[PDB]
Order: sequence, then C-alpha cells, then structure tokens
Amino acid sequence: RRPARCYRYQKNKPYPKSRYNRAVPDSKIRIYDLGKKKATVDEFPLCVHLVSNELEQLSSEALEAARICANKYMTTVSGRDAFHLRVRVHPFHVLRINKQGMRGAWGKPHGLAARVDIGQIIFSVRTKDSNKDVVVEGLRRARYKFPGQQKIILSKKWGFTNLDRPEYLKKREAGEVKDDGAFVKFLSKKGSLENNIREFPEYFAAQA
Amino acid sequence: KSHGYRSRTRYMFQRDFRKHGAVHLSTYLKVYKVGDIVDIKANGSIQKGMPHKFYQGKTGVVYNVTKSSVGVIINKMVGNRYLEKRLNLRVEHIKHSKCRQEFLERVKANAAKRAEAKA
RNA sequence: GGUUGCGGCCAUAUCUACCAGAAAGCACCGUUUCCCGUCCGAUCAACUGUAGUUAAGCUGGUAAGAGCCUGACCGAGUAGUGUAGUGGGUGACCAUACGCGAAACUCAGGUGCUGCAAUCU
RNA sequence: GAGAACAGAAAUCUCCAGUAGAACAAAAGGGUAAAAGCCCCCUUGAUUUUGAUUUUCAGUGUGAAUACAAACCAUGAAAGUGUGGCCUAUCGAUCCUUUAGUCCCUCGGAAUUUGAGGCUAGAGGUGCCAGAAAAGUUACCACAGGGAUAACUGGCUUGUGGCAGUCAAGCGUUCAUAGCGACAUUGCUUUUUGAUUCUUCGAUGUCGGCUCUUCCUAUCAUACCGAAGCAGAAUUCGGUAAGCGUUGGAUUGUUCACCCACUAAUAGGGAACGUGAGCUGGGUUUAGACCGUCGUGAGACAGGUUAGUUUUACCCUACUGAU
RNA sequence: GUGAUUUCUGCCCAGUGCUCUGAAUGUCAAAGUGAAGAAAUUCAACCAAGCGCGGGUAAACGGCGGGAGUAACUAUGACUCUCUUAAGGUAGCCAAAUGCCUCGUCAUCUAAUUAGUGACGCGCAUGAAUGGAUUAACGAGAUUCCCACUGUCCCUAUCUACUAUCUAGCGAAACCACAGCCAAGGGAACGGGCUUGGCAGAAUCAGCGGGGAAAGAAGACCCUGUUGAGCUUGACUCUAGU
RNA sequence: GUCGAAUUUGGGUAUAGGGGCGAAAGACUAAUCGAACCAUCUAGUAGCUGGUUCCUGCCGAAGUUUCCCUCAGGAUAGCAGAAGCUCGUAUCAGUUUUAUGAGGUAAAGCGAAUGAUUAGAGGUUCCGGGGUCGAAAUGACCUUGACCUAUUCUCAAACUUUAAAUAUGUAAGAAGUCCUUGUUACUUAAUUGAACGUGGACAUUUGAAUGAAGAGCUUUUAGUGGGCCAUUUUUGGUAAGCAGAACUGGCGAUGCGGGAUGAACCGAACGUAGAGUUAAGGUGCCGGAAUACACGCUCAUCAGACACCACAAAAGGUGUUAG
Repeated sequence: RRPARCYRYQKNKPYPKSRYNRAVPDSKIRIYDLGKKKATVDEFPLCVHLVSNELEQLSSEALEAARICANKYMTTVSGRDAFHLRVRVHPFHVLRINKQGMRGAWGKPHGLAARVDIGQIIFSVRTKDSNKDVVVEGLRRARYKFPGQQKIILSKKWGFTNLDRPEYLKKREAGEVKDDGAFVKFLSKKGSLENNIREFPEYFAAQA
Repeated sequence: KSHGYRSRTRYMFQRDFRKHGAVHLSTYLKVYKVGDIVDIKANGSIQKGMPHKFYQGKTGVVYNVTKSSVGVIINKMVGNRYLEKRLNLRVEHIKHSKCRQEFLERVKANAAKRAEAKA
C-alpha cells in the first residue's frame, strides 16, 4: 500500500475521523465471526483465543488477511461446522498522508487500523474439544501474518466459550442467565411452578 | 482559536448533573455581610453572577454589598506582583466558606476560661 | 392525621401496576344574576350557597420489581498517576523503589423522605 | 390509538394518553419548561448625567460587558423587573468638517450687530483595524548587510526509487517452493527524487565530455561447484569469487535515450553527483540580433534562434624521479 | 514608417490615437451681469476653448472567434443550424529562426540519423509596407551533404631553432594566524591544530598539478534594507510650452 | 574583409553635460558614459559590517510582555547595578500539616446520554421484493429488507454519567473574640440592623509544623528583546541532527572529574594553599586501582556501545541451557 510506516505508535491522539473527518476511506474487514455462526452456545465449547501483547496498530487490510487465511484453514480441514472465528479487534483510527510547496499540511485519511493494547484479545475463535489442535495449529497461521503479535492461548470464562466457568456452566447445569432477583419467574426453571416459589418468595420478604 | 470572554469555559461555567436549572431559593435567601468571606462559583442560570473566568474557584471577601441582589465584591490578586483587583459579582453566584474555625475560636477561648477556673 | 405558605436534596428526587381511606380538612362536584373570559366553546378563567359522591385526585401500603441510592466486601491496592535509577528490552514497551490512589462490575440495607411556621378534628 | 372529502406516504385540518429528542436571528458551545420557548395585553430603558468595576497571568487607551448613585419613564395587583437582543463575536486615535448642547466665554483702544474664534456630547475615515495619502521595469544597471535567506557539496530522514525476506492462496496441465509467487508483513539500501536549512554569498565558479588512477559488489564475462519441469546441446537458479576483463560509430551540448556493428562479456556503483591552480566551451546563465507569445510602454518568457576574453604555481605537502 | 527588382496590399474605424465645415440641444474659468443683506460676503443666469454627440481614418497602434446537427462500408464537409465581438486569417507559407506535445508522420540521404532535405496542415501560437511569397547575384552570416585533402584519429614517432636546465653579472611580484604527514572519532554534520591508532631522521635538485575547501576584483545568481539610478503608461505631483 | 570611393588621412575650424554628437551599440564624448571631469554643499545619510586602549574587587543578566509600514530597529514592561531611606521578631516563605474550596484529564463507560460500529435470536409487529390454497380491495400463512423488545461484539481530540494523581485557591495562632452602650444620610414599624466609636474580661496565647543573615520602602539607570539543549507530556509530519507548545533542569554567561573523543549527558560549581575521604567513572597493559573472590552461559567472524549518524527487524536451528 504505502508499507507499514504509518504503522504502530501514536503520533496523533486518536482521529476516529467520524463526524469531524468525513472521507474515511471505507474499511477493510467487514467480517467478524466468519464461521459456524448461529451456534449452539453449548456444543462448540472450549475456546482458544489469540491475544496480542504490544500496544500497536494491527492495520486494516492486515486484519483482513487475518480473516482470509483464518477461515482458509479453519474450514479447509474442519468444515463450515467447526469454526466461528470471532473477529474481536476492529479498526477505527483513520490514519492519513501528506502533500505552497511545503507549508503546513494535515493528513487526508489513508486507511483505518486498530489499537491492540498489549494484552488485548484479537481475531479469537471458539470450538469443541475434538477440534483442539485443529483450531490451535491454524491460528498459528495468523501470528505469522499480521505484524505479530501472538498468544495462541487456551482459555475459559465467563462464558464466551465452554468456558471455565467450566465448573460454572457445568454447574448451571440447572438454569441459564438470571437468576437475578426473585419475582416474575418467566424462565421456566421448574417445577410446579409459580405457587410454591411465590410461597417461599415473600415468605422471606416478610421476614423484614 | 479565538479569545472571547467566555472562551474555554465550555466545562468550567458548566452545569449541574441533574440540578440543571433554577436557583435553590435558599441559595437566594441568606444575608451577606460587609466583611464575611465569600467563595465565587459561577452558575449559568444567572449572568452578572457570572464571574469573568479567571476569578473562577477563587475565594475572597465581600467589599461593597449593594445588597439589592447586586452581590458584593472582594478582589483577590494575581501573578508577577499581586495587584489586587476587585470584581462586583452578583448574589446568586457566590457562597459562604470555611472560616468555620471561629467555631474553634469559641471552643478555644471559652474552654480556656473554663480552663482558668479549671486550673 | 390532614390543610396552608415552605426548606431541602430537589433520581441519595419517579416511575409502574394493584389495593386499602374513621374523624376532620382539599377535593371532585350544583349554578350563570352580576365583575370578568373563550381564535370557537362557563372546559379554562372567574363569578354565587348546598342537591351527590370518595370514583379519581390526593395519602399511605403492597411488589424487590425500574429508577439513585448508602454502605461495605471481593472487585482493588488494579486502572492511572508524583518522584528515582548508570534499572530491564532491537524496539514496543516494561519491572522495581518509595507516595498518592479511582471508575464500571456485586453483595447487601434502603424507596423517594425528611423535616419549618400557622392551623386545625 | 382515533374521524378523512381536492390528502391519498403527508403536504393541512380538528380528539385524546407518557424520555426535554424542540425553540430561542444568525457559528459553537453554555445555558433556559408555569421558562429564557409560544399566544395574547400594555409601553420605548435601545432612555439623561456621571463615576467605580470587569475583561493581555494586566501596570497601556479601545470594544465590549458588571454593580452602584443620582434623575426620568415603562410595565405588574403586587414583590418585582427593564440600564438593549439569553452569555461568550459583530467594531476606530490624532488635526479637519458637520451637528446637538448653555445662549456661556473673547476678538485686547470702546461699542453695536455680521462674522470669526472657544467649552462640553455626537456623525463624517482610517480593515496594515495603535490609525502614511501613493504605478511599473531594468538583461544596461548600482549600494550597504544577510549563511538570519533560496539555488550547489555535505549533512541527517527515506516517504518516494531501488533491492532483498518471511506466511503460503495461487500459477506452473499431474504437484504450493524445480522455476515463480496474491494477499498481508519484516527490512537493507543513499548514484533517484522529496523533505530539512546545520556548514559555507565578511568567495564555493555551472552540465558534458576528454584524460587518469582507486575503491564497492547488489557478478555481465572468465575459474570451480550445487538444483533444474537437468538426456545432448541450449538455456535458467544458486554458492566460493572483485583475481581479471568489460569495446567502435551514427542523431543530439547532452546525462540519458535510440539504433548500426563487434565480442567471451559488451554489469551496475562510489571518490565535493572524482576529476579548469588538467583542456575543451557545445549546453546552461550578461551585454548585440531574429522570431513567435504576453504587455498600451518600458520590457517579460526555465519558448525557439544566432555571435559572445576560462588569469596565476618559484613556496608547503603529495607524489615520479635525483644528489 | 518598409527596405533592390519581381510579383502581391484581403477584412475589420467598436477599442486607442489622430483628424472636419459638422451636433436643433448638456457641462464648462477668470474677469463682465443680476438678485439679497448693512457688507463682508452667498445665491443666480448666461459663458472661449475643451469635453461629451456627429463624420472620415488602418503603407495609424493594432486587431483576424469560437459548437452542433449534418451516409449512401467506413471516417468524413464545399451543407445548413446556431450563440456570438469591428471584423472571424484572404491570397499566399511551414515542424521554418515562430509548432506546445515533438525525437511531429512519409519519404529521402546512412550499415545507423534528437542532423540534414522533400513533402503533408483545425498551424500551442505563420500571414500580407507590423509587410506577404518569391528571387538572379552578392556573404570572413548560421546550418547538412559530397570530392579532393589531409596526423583530426586509429597510434603514436623523429627532426630542427628558442626556453627550460648549469655558471657570471643583474634581481623582482603574488601571497603570507601559526604551521605544514597520515587513518578513523567527535566536532559549526569534508581537521594540519583536538581523541585514539599508523608512524616518524640532517641537508637539498628537477619536475608536477591531488591537496593549501590556495590565490584578485568586500560574488553576475537569491533575499533583507523604510538604499539607490536609466528607462516606462490610461500612478501620484507638477512644468516649460502650447 | 576591403582595397578608387559612402575611399584614407594632416592641419584648421563647429556642437560641452540630461548637454553634445550616434549608417543606433546605450555607442562615443581625453583608459572615464544607462548621464564626463573639477571643486564645493560635505565630516552628505546610515535600523547594516568593522574596531573601540590599564589593573584587580564586588553584584550580575535578556531572547521573553504589550504597540508600533518592527520584522536586523525601537518603545513597554520583566530581569539587573547603584544609591540609599524607616525601624528591629512586626512579621516574612517557589515548604509540608489540619479545616475548607475549586478541576474534568489519566483512568473508567456504552445489556447509561450522544455518535459510532459486530452478530444472531423474540416480534403473537408494520410498509414490500420472492412463493403458496395462490392471482385481481383474496382472507392466510409465507421467504430478504423495514422499526421495536430482552441480548452480543468492539470505539471516541473536537461524546458521558462516574471520575483521579500533580498541580491550584483560600483559612490557621489569633490584635482576636466576649460584654457595655453612643453616634445619622442609609432601610426596617421599631428595643431594625447596619456601619463606624467610648467604658470593660483574657492574649503570650493548650497542633499547626519548619525555616529566617529583619523587614518594609523610595528613587533612579545599564545592558536584553536572534536563543539553544536535554528528561517526562505532547501538535504537525512516512520520518529528521525537521517544525511547534508545556513544566522542570540546563547550555548560552563554566572552568573542574567521569563519557577516549564533543556547549547542554552524568558527578559535581572555581579566592590561594597542606593533609584526609570520596561522586560519577575504573582497576590484564597503555595508565592510578585485584590477572581479585562466587554460581552458571556462551566457541569461524559470538561478542566488550547508560543520552549519539551511536543502529538492525520479521522469520527460522536436532548448537547448546534451564522450564
């Protein structure tokens, strides 16, 4: 393009170049999950994620190539049922270029990249146990692409994945989300229903 | 880029949070004192009781009380030498202070005579 | 207990949905002859003394629930920052020393509610 | 959510039940809900005199704005409020001239009027807005200074040029890597070019050639080797390698470029873009003179064309030699 | 003013200039006249030129357009439509000493041509006494060829005089902080002088053109300066003259 | 080149300075000409160059503020020096401490405002492009968009509730409270207060700390106004030994020891001397200092660089080392 010299740093706060910088040469990575979407949220568990340790500007196109070769293998040896490669960086900051033959010039937008805080998660995906090395070996690919970088880390949660939370979701065997307070139980938790609960329910609210 | 008289003020002369309008009719009662120490604090509702920028945050002492709403004054002084300038602010913008050690002037003196008889 | 003029914070200050309301007080409500008022229209405005009502309004309780709380514990001694080095690393950055030191997240007890003057059963 | 006839997405009309999402001339921000918005009602405070204040961290006048005093009004039933447009922008010294002011002050031998002059409050212009009244050209030219300031060397930097490199989707009919590689990404290079203004106008003379060494290797040829989609040959890729070579003529001032030939090859590149105290002077960049093209003129063209003064070495060093 | 002859003088008078009795009328100064005050003085009317109006004028300065359609494969314009300022380049003439792109395209001359020459034309931007096109002869004028000739050259070599050189006599100038050997470093970014390292022997001769960022004429190029001076108009400001 | 004709040339004569003469070049006019020569005005002018003369001793800077046809000058502040006043713990401070204010930037935040952006879910939802019993007000379901609704993903100089650190206002023990009353223009209806003043009780004072070579004050009149470095925080720019801001040091004005080498690095501030320790840096040898003492790691260029032209990445190793 113009190389990666308008590359990873700062030299300019953060020109997210919206309302104020109208002409943002449109993005590069209008993808983000590209994989076995509409997933089970059970099923494709144990997620391995790709963390970047280096306050940089993982460029625009670059994130693309990521996706490219990302899916390439993801699928090419595991299937459209196997992936779900959550983008998880994402590319603001419109950088610029230069061009009365040397007298005071601001940049005209010139490609949008994104700030990988050293520790942040990048193009990180999630899949079932029997996909381990599958996924793993693959993400390697990227690290080799994209101004690296690299965690290729194996994880848990929360529950963006399996995901340890292992003992957790493996514990919320019984339920899903709230929980929360205790009142209008319209999340069929089982089993009677309302009556009993609404007994115990105020049976304590009353204890105050 | 320009230097008008409210310049930069966008957040100083701010407002509120939720108290985003109308003078607390208390902040309007209360009586001055040709001597008591006031503490500027501008409030966009008003607008003489807007204190032209610099004198923001700055606490001084009432020298004028044109009590017809016309708040008092005080001055303060500023940089190079301190040439003390006086500003006629308005009753809705200024506020009391922490001369609240006269509470300990009292505490002192009194407890100190009760100390006379005590000693 | 209400009612009048109130201070307050005025989401640390309402919603929303159901109830329940003795006594008084306000309300709703009757009525157009005047004062007065309709971009039309006695709704509103105001103007005159009890036929009928608590149904609303209001007041308070229920949700725990939506709001902000108020506190504390993980969160957190982090995140960020004051100073220091002839510290580390190509670099990016980063660590260590003393010092300050959050915010979001959640767990709890609150619920809008104090209280001023004068009345009043 | 209701009622529609030119309406029927609606342009516009009337009903009803909840985020301040609207509106405040004009930019943007502040602000503003019985309002600071909108409909009505009544006025002219956008008033006189001053002074004080605030606004450059502010000691300078200016404009603007804040609170008072004294008057004189508006408006409300009032308490109030109103000294211009909710706040932050929207303006102007010095002589001169005009005007509004008491009907006040003097023309100096006295008067009278006419006129002139004064005092205080304004308009008339200064935008370079702290306020000169102002056309070009010089290539025929000139002066004082500027490395404070540009052409050139050097200098950083390297985007831009050039050159290698990783990943492997692809070509390569069968196969990613023999030979190549999209995307994406790491770099080296200082014979491009571009930035920059540090050095040198209080002396540095341009381009090209001619000559003459000397270095680099990112090797065109020659030496030995490794792979090839290597049968032979003929090619390609790569390693050790800078020892040694790397030509002659048209056309242009040419660098360059483009041919004609040759040969093993007819590689690239540094030394102040090597090389006038070493030519040459063709170009470039004085005065002379054509044209075109702009200009009224003078002249002016990084347009084309022609004619135009290249001074000095005995000294020091360096060398080739020499006592 | 233009430049022998020879031929050839296209069209533009609106612009700027020039210039005529001209225009039925509008400005237009001084004196002179009228009106008003008590005058000073301030209002008036008429008023030479000039101006402005009218005409001629280009061998006077100078000028000389632009876009749309538009059959009998194809591209095409004598066609018309147009908007348009005086007029809308006429004869003639070229990559020409004017042509931008351009090293124009085709020939031609070469083994070879950014040269030549001959052609061709919406020629950046040729053109008619701003003179247009020709043209015998003339030319220390510019170009390109051919023949002859030739050390220009391939490829250099040898010979003569004079000078270098060495002696006697005669005897200067330039220049000159102090000096004078290198390599890297840093340095006001090309040190002789400094740092580290190479090294490093008196005293001199002839040559030489790397170096002394060497030498003379306070640098031909640029800018700054409240610095000039020569030319120049429809810039100010005036003046001889008329 | 020309060489009998516009020939060549002597003498004599004529034209003299904005004037001459000129087959026109800006030519020539006594080596002088885009305005001769001589003298005088005249030491012309100079915001620019150059130099500016004898010692030591003290104090000791500016490049920045504002207004100028100022851009190299000048005014104006600010820095200095001198001269001195007035009187002796008054009170002073580039300082912390307690009490009390002021901040919106770091951070944080979008199942919060705004404005961006992921992704599917649920509508018992509406305007249409595909189909269906389908087919001209087809009821009814239907596939993509079209707005909710509880969710998801990631962002903000010129967005946001929340909101630091640093820095930034004040206050302090104490002239202070506490008590008594008295003055009239003030406004309260006034025994209403306001402002001022008399008489009266207690101060050396029982959190503030810490520092004082007093303190205050007046005149005057130099230089300066071209600044440059660093660390952090930043603006532009691929970048810069680039250009621009912000604190704090610093260089310019400075030596001294480290960094070989050198304005801004580190240590460290200079009267003249003796002795002693040390900073930073160093101790094989130049060169003072151990070829000291320990546990490992590294073997064709492996290296030996706190700031710097001081350089070196992505990628990869069955080298060897621990995990």
